Amino acid sequence: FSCNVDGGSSIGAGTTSVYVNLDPVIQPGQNLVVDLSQHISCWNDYGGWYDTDHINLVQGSAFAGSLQSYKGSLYWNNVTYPFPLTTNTNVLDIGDKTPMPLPLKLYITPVGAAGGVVIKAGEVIARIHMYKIATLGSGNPRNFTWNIISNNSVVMP
Ligand SMILES: OC[C@H]1O[C@@H](Oc2cccc3cccnc23)[C@H](O)[C@@H](O)[C@H]1O
Repeated sequence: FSCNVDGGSSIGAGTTSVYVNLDPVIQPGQNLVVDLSQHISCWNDYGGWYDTDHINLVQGSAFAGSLQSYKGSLYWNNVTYPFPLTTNTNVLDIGDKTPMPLPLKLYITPVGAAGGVVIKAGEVIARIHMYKIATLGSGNPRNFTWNIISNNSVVMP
């Protein structure tokens, strides 16, 4: 099982930065939508539904310390969960070698945010843990973390 970010080199485990554009201005009452399907794709390394991969997101995935007061939702594979995640998500099954963009969106509601710059460019905004286990043998389980990083400032007036 492998993934990539923005069409880059293959990743089999570990932590990877995922850079995203955010609305540069956020009004109170509004949320930020982060569509991670635009960045992260994964695939089965054999294809043909031979040793199918089973992927889910993991309890504990959260905003990153500075933004832990924030509220959110996490859409994954037909279900929208409260974020930070308090349980493991449903399983997505990956059997084709053709990359599948992850069906993954984060909705962010800044809470307790003070005026001016609320998110910095280069700031890790959320850490999403993803778990993989396949079908044959032990399943060769692997952990991924997606460190979601803003490409730009976000300001609130
Ligand atoms: O995705 C289908 C399977 O891929 C297996 O890994 C690979 C198989 C074949 C070629 C690969 C090339 C690079 C990385 N891995 C590869 C995993 O060992 C198994 O656990 C399951 O994930």
